[PDB]
Amino acid sequence: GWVRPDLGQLSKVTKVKTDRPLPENPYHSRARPEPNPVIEGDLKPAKHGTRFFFWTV
Amino acid sequence: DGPEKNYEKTLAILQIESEKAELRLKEQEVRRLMRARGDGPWYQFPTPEKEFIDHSPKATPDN
Repeated sequence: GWVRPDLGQLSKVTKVKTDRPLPENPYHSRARPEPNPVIEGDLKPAKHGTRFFFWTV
Repeated sequence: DGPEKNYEKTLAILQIESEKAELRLKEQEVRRLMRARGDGPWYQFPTPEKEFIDHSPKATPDN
């Protein structure tokens, strides 16, 4: 009773199961380095404006 | 007006310029450390974009 598959039945995903587990961390990836922290603050005017040479404001 | 005006205005100007000196030198050492080590917001030079990598299933397993 083996029926031939029709035109596009072998060209699609098919949802298997298994007793296996998921592989935890494929690629054997190391831990990611932590990014540099963000400066938390409500920003204010520059202290004495521009510290340039002699401009006051 | 008097001498108090000149005296205390001079004191104000002096604290202003002293603070400015302090902050200029502080900015120098800050830039030095940030450039020698990219711990800070500045001198963070660009890296390749992460979101344009394809993570989908490929044609071969050992991609």
